Formats: sequence, structure tokens, C-alpha cells
Amino acid sequence: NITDDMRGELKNCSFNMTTELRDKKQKVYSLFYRLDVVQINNK
Amino acid sequence: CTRPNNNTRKSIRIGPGQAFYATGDIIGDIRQAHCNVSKATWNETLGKVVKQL
Amino acid sequence: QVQLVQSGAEMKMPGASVKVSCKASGYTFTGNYIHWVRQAPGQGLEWMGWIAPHSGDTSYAQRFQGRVTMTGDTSLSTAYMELSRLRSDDTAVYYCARGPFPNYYGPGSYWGGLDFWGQGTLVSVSSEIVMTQSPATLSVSLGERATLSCRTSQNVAYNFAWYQQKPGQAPRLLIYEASSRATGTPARFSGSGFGTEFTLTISSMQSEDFAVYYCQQYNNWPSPFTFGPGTKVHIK
Ligand SMILES: *[C@@H]1O[C@H](CO)[C@@H](O[C@@H]2O[C@H](CO)[C@@H](O[C@@H]3O[C@H](CO[C@H]4O[C@H](CO[C@H]5O[C@H](CO)[C@@H](O)[C@H](O)[C@@H]5O)[C@@H](O)[C@H](O[C@H]5O[C@H](CO)[C@@H](O)[C@H](O)[C@@H]5O)[C@@H]4O)[C@@H](O)[C@H](O[C@H]4O[C@H](CO)[C@@H](O)[C@H](O)[C@@H]4O)[C@@H]3O)[C@H](O)[C@H]2NC(C)=O)[C@H](O)[C@H]1NC(C)=O
Ligand SMILES: *[C@@H]1O[C@H](CO)[C@@H](O[C@@H]2O[C@H](CO)[C@@H](O[C@@H]3O[C@H](CO[C@H]4O[C@H](CO)[C@@H](O)[C@H](O)[C@@H]4O)[C@@H](O)[C@H](O[C@H]4O[C@H](CO)[C@@H](O)[C@H](O)[C@@H]4O)[C@@H]3O)[C@H](O)[C@H]2NC(C)=O)[C@H](O)[C@H]1NC(C)=O
Ligand SMILES: *[C@@H]1O[C@H](CO)[C@@H](O[C@@H]2O[C@H](CO)[C@@H](O[C@@H]3O[C@H](CO)[C@@H](O)[C@H](O)[C@@H]3O)[C@H](O)[C@H]2NC(C)=O)[C@H](O)[C@H]1NC(C)=O
Ligand SMILES: *[C@@H]1O[C@H](CO)[C@@H](O[C@@H]2O[C@H](CO)[C@@H](O[C@@H]3O[C@H](CO)[C@@H](O)[C@H](O)[C@@H]3O)[C@H](O)[C@H]2NC(C)=O)[C@H](O)[C@H]1NC(C)=O
Ligand SMILES: *[C@@H]1O[C@H](CO)[C@@H](O)[C@H](O)[C@H]1NC(C)=O
Repeated sequence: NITDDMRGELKNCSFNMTTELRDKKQKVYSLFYRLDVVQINNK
Repeated sequence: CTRPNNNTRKSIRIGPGQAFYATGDIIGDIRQAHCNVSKATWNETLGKVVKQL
Repeated sequence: QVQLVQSGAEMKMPGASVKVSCKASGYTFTGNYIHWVRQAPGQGLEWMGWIAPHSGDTSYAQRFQGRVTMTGDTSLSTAYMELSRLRSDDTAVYYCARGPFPNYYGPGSYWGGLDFWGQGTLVSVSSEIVMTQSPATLSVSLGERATLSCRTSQNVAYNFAWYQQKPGQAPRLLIYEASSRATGTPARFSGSGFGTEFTLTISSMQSEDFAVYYCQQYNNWPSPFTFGPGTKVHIK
């Protein structure tokens, strides 16, 4: 909700994930807390 | 203490077989989780502690 | 984005009943309390009551309680409002509106204002009153400053808010808590006041600003919401 009181704290992350069909992968997403994830080196 | 977030669980079948529970969507009263403490009670008890000290 | 869409219009004589629906999209429906409010012709807005879809708890204007029923079908993301035995006070455009996000330093019902509004549905029977605004019309040229005043028949919780309305469109929230600017609202707008009298200011006018402006007093309770007659900011 604009502007920004929550400070986000979560990111709308997406990634090519291996599924039950070890072979063809699936682009999925999930909300993670910035306390759990860290920038490597959208980003 | 409260976490006012009626969020869902978009579970993803990242098998084979085994399932993973990812974070779905976050909806509701988007406020930061927090705790409520009775202030006068804290002050009173703290004082009792200081007596000992 | 967050959107509330309502049902179609009707004409009534006092004694009759009417039912209106409100479908929400863009947010988790159950998460927010929905107010029912109306605005009679040649008259200012009026609060019927609200229902919290999460809990199912409701609050009804004392005026309304016997006659009105609010329901909510969460699967549908719809809220319903039905009102029997129409009387004068009854006819107006009926709007549904969602409450705002919870605030960091807010006491209970501080976010009871109408954050997002439906376009409204028209029902017409007989006639109703409260807060007072001036000037009725404000003619200004883009660039000047606009000041709007609101006098209340009662004192307030600092739960005073201002709304902007181009007719035919959903009303939009400008200021909340007498002086807190709504998200997406420009610095141009500011508000202030206490007791009976409150004011809204637009430092520098833009062409987009021309619309009608209304003040509102809001709280937790039934009688607590009240709105002013409106001030029209017209260009010239
Ligand atoms: C916080 O926010 C969340 C939003 O996520 C909100 O969740 C809603 O809570 C209300 C209140 O309980 C729910 O409404 C209840 O529905 C009862 C019937 O439930 C069953 O059927 C639901 C409908 O299924 C259809 O529509 C949905 C639309 O979203 C769709 O996905 C489906 O595919 C389907 O087509 C179904 O959603 C529901 O599923 C929930 O529960 C299962 C487990 O049972 C779980 O696995 C799911 O993940 C999901 O959470 C379920 O299968 C109904 O009986 C009930 O009524 C009581 O109260 C009213 C009060 O007036 C009385 O009239 C009535 O007689 C009963 O006493 C109530 O209406 C609503 O459906 C929730 N779900 C969603 C998605 O919005 C919370 O309420 C908010 N508050 C908190 C803190 O939780
Ligand atoms: C921490 O969380 C706890 C719960 O885990 C909260 O507990 C509440 O604490 C208050 C204070 O002890 C309790 O409030 C008192 O309850 C009395 C009874 O309430 C029930 O019964 C009445 C009829 O007797 C119903 O009307 C009401 O809905 C309830 O079902 C009331 O008699 C008391 O009222 C008197 O004091 C209040 C002010 O506190 C006055 O406004 C009244 O006019 C009257 O003088 C009073 O409300 C409450 O019941 C407890 N809840 C439960 C679950 O036990 C704490 O509130 C919480 N703290 C924080 C900061 O949130
Ligand atoms: C998994 O998601 C990643 C992004 O997170 C996808 O990456 C994309 O991978 C392809 C193959 O390496 C890249 O395509 C190649 O790009 C170059 C330059 O644009 C072009 O010269 C080639 O012809 C080719 O298209 C693509 O650029 C890369 N995307 C990014 C953001 O780097 C990958 O496609 C995803 N897999 C699934 C199954 O969707
Ligand atoms: C978080 O990222 C996810 C992707 O990882 C975004 O997902 C997108 O979510 C929306 C809403 O569920 C989907 O939009 C809907 O798509 C259907 C079909 O295209 C369309 O009929 C609807 O009108 C609507 O646009 C969208 O398709 C989905 N994207 C994908 C890749 O599945 C989500 O938007 C992200 N959130 C943030 C804040 O960016
Ligand atoms: C706690 O109470 C003591 C007196 O019992 C007082 O000296 C101190 O100022 C109090 N603190 C609070 C926050 O009021």
C-alpha cells in the first residue's frame, strides 16, 4: 500500500524449479522474507 | 503477540513425490507483527525486581 | 488494482425495499471491513453500517439496524446490502467502500475511513442532514490556492477525512485523520483543524483537481460517520 510503511520485507521471487518430472522444469514463484535471502554478488 | 496476515500456502509439487509448502499470497491487515504488553504491569514488576537488586 | 463493482439502479416509494450487491477484486476480500454508505440527491453522504467479512461482525447505524441486512459471500468476493421499508432517508446513490490499511500509530477504528469506493448504485424514494461546508463553489484558475472549510454540528476524534469526486465516478480518498495524506495523493493537498471546524488546502491547483470535495467524520460506531454538503472546485 503506497507509499511504504511495511518496508516490503518480502520479495516476489521466481525461479526455474525442478519438478516431479525430472527433465522439464517449471518457472514458479514464492514470497520470501529478506531475512532469509541475500543478494548474490530484477536482481 | 499477533501476526495479522491471512496468507495462503501455494504448495508446489517439487517432487518426485515429496511436496514443498511455498508462500502463496499475503492479504488482510498489512501491519508489522508485534506484541502487546501491559505497561503499568511491567513498570510495577520491574520495580519489584529493582528492590532485590 | 483494488476495485469494487456494484449492482443496478431502482426507483421506490416510501414503504418499499431494495437489495444491492458489491463485488471486490484486487485484494483479499475477507481482509477488509466493508462500509455501506449512501448519497441522496441534493444531499450529502450517509453511513448505513459495515460488515467485517472475516469475523462476520457488523455495526449498524441506529437508524438502520432494524431494517437492514448485510451479508457477505466470501467465495464470491461479494458483499450484499438489503434495506426494507424505505423512507425518505433511503434514497440516494448507494456505495460500498472498503476500509483502509491498518496504521502504525492508530487507535481502534482509526482506519475506519472509506479507502476505496464503488461507483455507487441509484435508488430513489423521498429525503435527510449534519456538517456544513463553504464555500459552495470555488472558482479558480490553475495555479491558485484553494482552501475549503467544514463546520461540524459535533466535535471530532480527529477522525476527519476528505474525499474527491468527479460525478459519475467513484469517490476517492484525499486526506485521512484530519491531516494524513492518502497514498498516491500529492503534496499539493494538505488538511488540518479541530473541534467543529476543519479545512483542506491545495497549494497549487492542477487541472485534474477540479471535482467536488466532501468532508467526513468517521469512528467505530453507528452514528459516528457524518459527511458535509460538498464544495465544488470549478475551473475559471
Ligand atoms: C483472513 O483472510 C482470509 C483470506 O484468505 C479469510 O479466509 C476466508 O474466511 C472466511 C471465514 O471463515 C471464509 O468463509 C467461510 O466459508 C465457509 C465454507 O468454506 C469452504 O468453502 C469455501 C468456498 O470454496 C469456493 O470458493 C473459493 C473462493 O476463494 C475457491 O477458492 C474454491 O475453489 C471454491 O470454489 C472455501 O474457500 C473454503 O476453503 C478454506 O478452508 C479449507 C479447509 O476447510 C482450506 O483448505 C482452504 O485453504 C480455505 O482456507 C472451504 O472449503 C462457510 O461455511 C463459512 O461460514 C460460517 O460463518 C458464516 C458467518 O456469517 C455463517 O454464515 C455460516 O453459517 C458459518 O457459520 C464462511 O463463510 C472464506 O471462504 C475464507 N477463504 C477465502 C479464500 O477467502 C479469513 O476469513 C480472514 N480472517 C482470518 C483471520 O482467518
Ligand atoms: C491481552 O490479551 C488478553 C486475552 O488473551 C486480553 O484480555 C482481556 O482483558 C480485559 C481486561 O482484563 C477483559 O476485559 C474485561 O472483561 C470483562 C468481561 O468481558 C466479557 O463479558 C462481558 C460481560 O461481562 C461482555 O460484555 C464482553 O464482551 C465479554 O464477553 C468486562 O466486564 C470488562 O469491562 C469493564 O472494563 C472495561 C475496560 O477494560 C470497561 O470498558 C467496561 O465498561 C467495564 O468497566 C472488561 O472488558 C477481557 O475480557 C479479556 N479478554 C478475554 C479473552 O479474557 C487483554 O485485553 C489483552 N491486552 C492487550 C493490550 O490487548
Ligand atoms: C529459467 O529462467 C531463466 C531466467 O531466470 C531463463 O533464462 C534465459 O535463458 C535463456 C537460455 O540461457 C537465455 O536465452 C538466450 O539469451 C540470449 C541473449 O538474450 C540470446 O542470444 C539467445 O538466443 C537466447 O535466447 C535468456 O536470455 C535467459 N534469460 C535471462 C533473464 O537471462 C530460462 O529461460 C528459464 N527457463 C525456463 C524453462 O523458463
Ligand atoms: C509475483 O510474481 C508472479 C510470477 O512469479 C506474478 O504472477 C502473475 O500473477 C498474476 C495474478 O495471479 C497473473 O495475472 C493473471 O494472469 C491471467 C492469465 O495471463 C490473466 O487472465 C489475468 O487477467 C491476470 O493477468 C499472471 O499471469 C502471473 N504470472 C505468471 C508468470 O504466472 C505476480 O504478478 C507477481 N507479483 C508482483 C507484485 O509482481
Ligand atoms: C514507574 O512507576 C514508578 C513509581 O512506582 C515511577 O518512579 C516511574 O516513573 C514509573 N514509570 C512509568 C513509565 O511511568
